[PDB]
Amino acid sequence: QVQLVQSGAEVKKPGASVKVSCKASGYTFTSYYMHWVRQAPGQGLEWMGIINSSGGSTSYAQKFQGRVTMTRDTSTSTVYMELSSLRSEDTAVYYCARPPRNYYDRSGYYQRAEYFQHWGQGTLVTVSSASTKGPSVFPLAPSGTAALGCLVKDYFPEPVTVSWNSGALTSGVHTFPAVLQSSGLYSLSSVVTVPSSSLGTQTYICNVNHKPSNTKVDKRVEPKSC
Amino acid sequence: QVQLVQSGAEVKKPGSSVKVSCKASGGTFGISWVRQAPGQGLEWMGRIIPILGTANHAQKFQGRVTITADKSTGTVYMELSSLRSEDTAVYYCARDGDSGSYYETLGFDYWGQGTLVTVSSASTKGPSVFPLAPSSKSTSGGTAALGCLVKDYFPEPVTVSWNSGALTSGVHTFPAVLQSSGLYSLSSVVTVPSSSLGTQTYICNVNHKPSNTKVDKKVEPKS
Amino acid sequence: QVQLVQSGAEVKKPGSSVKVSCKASGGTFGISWVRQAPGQGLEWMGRIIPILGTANHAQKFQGRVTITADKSTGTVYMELSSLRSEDTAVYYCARDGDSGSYYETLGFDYWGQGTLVTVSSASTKGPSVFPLAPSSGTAALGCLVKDYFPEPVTVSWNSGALTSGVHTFPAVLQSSGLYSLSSVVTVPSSSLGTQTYICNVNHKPSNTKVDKKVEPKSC
Amino acid sequence: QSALTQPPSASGSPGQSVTISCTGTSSDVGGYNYVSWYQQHPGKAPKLMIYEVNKRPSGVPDRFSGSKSGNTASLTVSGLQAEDEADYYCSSYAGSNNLVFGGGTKLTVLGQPKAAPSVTLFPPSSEELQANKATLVCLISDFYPGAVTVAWKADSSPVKAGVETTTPSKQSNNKYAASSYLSLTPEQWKSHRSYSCQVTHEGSTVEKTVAPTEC
Amino acid sequence: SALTQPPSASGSPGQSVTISCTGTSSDVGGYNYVSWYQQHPGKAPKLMIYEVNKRPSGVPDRFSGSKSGNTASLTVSGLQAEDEADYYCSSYAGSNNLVFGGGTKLTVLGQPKAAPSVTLFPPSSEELQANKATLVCLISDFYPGAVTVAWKADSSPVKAGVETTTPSKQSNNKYAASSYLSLTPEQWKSHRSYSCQVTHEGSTVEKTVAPTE
Amino acid sequence: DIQLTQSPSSLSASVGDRVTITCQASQDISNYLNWYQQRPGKAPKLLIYDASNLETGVPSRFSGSGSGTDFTFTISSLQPEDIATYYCQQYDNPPLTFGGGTKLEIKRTVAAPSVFIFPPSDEQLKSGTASVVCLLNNFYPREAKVQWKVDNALQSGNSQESVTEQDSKDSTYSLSSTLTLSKADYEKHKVYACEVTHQGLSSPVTKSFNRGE
Repeated sequence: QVQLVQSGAEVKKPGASVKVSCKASGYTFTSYYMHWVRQAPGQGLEWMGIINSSGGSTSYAQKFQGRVTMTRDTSTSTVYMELSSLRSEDTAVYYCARPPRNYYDRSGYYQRAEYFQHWGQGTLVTVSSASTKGPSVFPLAPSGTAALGCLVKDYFPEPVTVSWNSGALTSGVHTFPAVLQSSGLYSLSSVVTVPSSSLGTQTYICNVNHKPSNTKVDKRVEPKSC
Repeated sequence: QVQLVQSGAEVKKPGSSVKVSCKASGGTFGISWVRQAPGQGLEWMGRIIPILGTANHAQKFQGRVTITADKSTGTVYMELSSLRSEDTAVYYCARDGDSGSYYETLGFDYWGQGTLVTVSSASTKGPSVFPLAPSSKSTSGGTAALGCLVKDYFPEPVTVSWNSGALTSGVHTFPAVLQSSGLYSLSSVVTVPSSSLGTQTYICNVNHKPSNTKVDKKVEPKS
Repeated sequence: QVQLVQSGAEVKKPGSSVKVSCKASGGTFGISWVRQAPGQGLEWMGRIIPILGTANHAQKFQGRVTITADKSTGTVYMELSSLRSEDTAVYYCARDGDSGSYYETLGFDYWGQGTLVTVSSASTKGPSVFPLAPSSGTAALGCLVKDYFPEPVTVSWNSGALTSGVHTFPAVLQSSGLYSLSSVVTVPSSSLGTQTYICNVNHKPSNTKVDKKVEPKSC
Repeated sequence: QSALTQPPSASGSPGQSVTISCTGTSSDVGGYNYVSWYQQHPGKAPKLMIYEVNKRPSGVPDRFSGSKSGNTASLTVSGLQAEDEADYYCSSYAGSNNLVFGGGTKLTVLGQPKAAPSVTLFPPSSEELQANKATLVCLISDFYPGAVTVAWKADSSPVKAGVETTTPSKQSNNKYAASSYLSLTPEQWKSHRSYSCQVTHEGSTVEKTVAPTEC
Repeated sequence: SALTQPPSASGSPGQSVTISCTGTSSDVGGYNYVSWYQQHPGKAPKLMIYEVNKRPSGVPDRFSGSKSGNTASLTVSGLQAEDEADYYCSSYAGSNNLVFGGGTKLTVLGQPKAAPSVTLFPPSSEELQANKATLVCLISDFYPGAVTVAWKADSSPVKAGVETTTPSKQSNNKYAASSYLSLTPEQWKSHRSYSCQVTHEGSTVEKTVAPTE
Repeated sequence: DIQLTQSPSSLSASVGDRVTITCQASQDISNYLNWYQQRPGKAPKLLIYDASNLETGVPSRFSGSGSGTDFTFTISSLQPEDIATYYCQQYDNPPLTFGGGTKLEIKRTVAAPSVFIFPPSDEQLKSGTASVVCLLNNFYPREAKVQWKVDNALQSGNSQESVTEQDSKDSTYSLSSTLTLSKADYEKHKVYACEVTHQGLSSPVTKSFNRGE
């Protein structure tokens, strides 16, 4: 199994620099090129550059030339990408990607094969003045099949990871997109519909994880008995 | 154009065998090998004249040294078998006379660079590279100091370059430190104009051959 | 009227010897020297009491520092030999007590201006001066002192007759190892046609003196 | 041994009092009572503030008060003002023919009005163009804090080659100043519509443009 | 072993140093294949004298070899700072046997003391993110090669977690040493400032460093 | 820089429909084109490489063709799990570029939402703010009107809505209306109602609750 795990989402003040990590496992690291791809919220994909995991040779796009730097560590099988002089446009998700190995033609022509088979999970870089804040988790209690939920209020920045029963519940889970409140903080809700019969039989725990604030909150949703 | 280029930075477990090569460039009558233990003195090992076919050994290395040469490639090999902790040393080539003059002066004109052969039981480790960032303390003189810390590696040696070798002015790579843990650590500093701190990127390249570890590291001022 | 006037802006090759003078004005018991490397901190060098004849050195400068004084001229000299790149610094005089009170307070009351001694192999390179003209109510005129070595260079306006609104920016050490700076002055636009504005650049290491007239460009 | 440890960064707020420490040993600061405190503004000569364990010389405000305790001297600045933002060094008697200075403490006054950078862009001179050289000059003054980023644009597009930007330095008025020079050829200068110097500071940006003149 | 070469000869500029290399009749006394090599620390040996008295192409005339009975002797006449290196002698001990000497560390005396240039680097953010911290204190361009390093926590000495290298000669004939203080992020962020103090020939140089939050 | 234009930019098709997207290049790249299927929240997934080759693990219903400047990407029968944004990418000449994207949606039968209400938690009331939540689960189409009535008085400028992406199974939507009030203002009134009007609803559905029950 091939696996690319990237570093946690970060928030940085405008003009600073971000470093995103991408750790490869499940293949010999030093045998493939690593490419970086940025995607602004709502926009499309935008290419950043290529780095050679063996020697460290690097080729950046003209758009990022002078502001992006790609680093490599063979011992830990990781790739770093640093973007400096951030602006509001740089708020985006950053992916690493591995293409297959470049081959030689029958004639001896170097044929590049730059299609991306394996991607990372993505690292959100929020470019913002705003101070980081930890979330508050609150239970949405239910009164055939009933629906319960968890409210993740007043957190910054994006995103939060919400699972149910440590991942043991995926059927009928709806984690709503975040909403930017008037206070400049985010808020999100995650609901799940379960049969009423299981309201007393199975316990329902929601796990909220906000990595930028190092906050992990488990919350058991129990019906309020009036 | 009479230089001798010595290959290898090999690490070998006790009891194994190591083979070191010397490439001769220009005219070379005979090539001799001389070993030097770290901190200790020089000791002679053997001599070969490829044009004649004779080879010599010191008495202490009887049965352990094999000196060969391939004329097609123009190279000379020296193999030491049954290695122990006593053999951990630097191995040099030496020229004995020019391509003519079948005489041997027993003075070795041109020497190759070091070839360190570390013989140890202990497992190789590989380095951890960290950037040593400049401050107003180091930068305000018009010249700032950047650095790289190569921590907790074994064994020697590690090669540290800057910008893939494109920066040599003001580079000072300090000698390693043998920690209590039996692992090595070193630092490499560079003096660069402060004005270029924002324009030019400064990457340090660390290469540990025994572990096949190559690490780039960007040194930037901490905001 | 108890000011200390320090001479010199000397440049010396490694291994040579430099001699810096301090002229004492008013009463001065003893004069000490303190050096400061660019960006770094202060360090003490030595002290002399001309009325007594004694001199001191720090242990690190044993055999390298010679502090002398001539009473006829009222000046005090300090000579540092065997210079290296570590010595490149600014050298200050310091008063240690008034003309009376043979006590030493070890607090230095009045300090002279900077004396920069740059120790380097590299040959001096003398400046190129260019006028920076203002384009379109208060305008900025300037002089660009490009590609000179070493520091310092002195930029004045109208032979020193213009000090109001003068800002001489710090030098830049380029990739080429040469210095460059700019000196700007803020002046009312109304005076652009009435008064002439000359900038005077003086680089003592190269004995270079350049006047330059800054006016707005024509057709 | 016999050195002095002065903590590099002390900061305070207006009206408050800051205590700067200067720690020695028994042989230098602990044993004898010859301690001095000097204040130095960047670019200026040091000035004496305290000349003994505790003695203010003629012309030093009463706000600055020296003291000593064991092996540690301490300078206390009362009624902090913006003028007090400087480097403070301590000196002590280390023995006959030995005087020791400290590392220095960069005192930062906390009341900070952030100020936009004042930018002035100068095109190359006729004399320089007649010497087959060109230099754009971008001068930045009166900004706070001392953290700006300079970018050069050729009509729209960034230029990263031939740029030399100085490190920000503190002015007399407690604000910061920097310069940035772009060395170009007359060809590059006269082959573009306009050049621009952009200064980014605390999220804000200031752009100055310049174009060639012919007739 | 096998030869007696006095480990530690010394001299002064302009003066002459004679380094001896004593053997027996069967190695040094009998035959005229004697060689003197000069080796600067960290570099490969260079041939200075071969066949007793022969200077190879490019060796200054200052180095003059000689022999007397069972003792060869290398004489340096025009002593300069650059001559500060290790000098080995080699000789023919018989067919298929070449014997080297113990080496002589030639010290030139005249030189002016050089104060140590010290630079102190705090831990990196990357290192702190790995639950470790290391202060780096680099000392360069001092003479002689004898310094003592001390670490202070705000005022107080720290004797644990210090690793200081032995001073080694640089290319410019001066000495350099490094000293690493391994600490935990807790200890690093819990103190006002750390300091590296370098004592050299009675003088002292202190460098301090504080965290940035 | 090779520009790629994607047609269309958005589209809606029924289950089992045949779908066709076009990617036009500003220059000629023989077949150095790839197609990616980026699902909401997830990373891009490579489906077609070299403009005609199916990636290992992709269903047979996907295909690609084209050359020169014109390429096409085809779906035989549109399955509900195919809803994503599809991008085209070139690698004939640096730098690599991507298409604008093609947001593909499903045309589904009209479904009515399940409406639930959640009063503010006893824990949140400790903090001063109160949040009342209204959930509209599994409906279509995307349009839906949600009104907050506090004591039958319409609240405005106090609610925020969040709508999920189209479900990969049943191709429905879900909506969350959060009404945030102060504890003082929350305790001022008694009856909190959420009124949902949707196309699939004959009459507006109201889910209410009385404070403190």
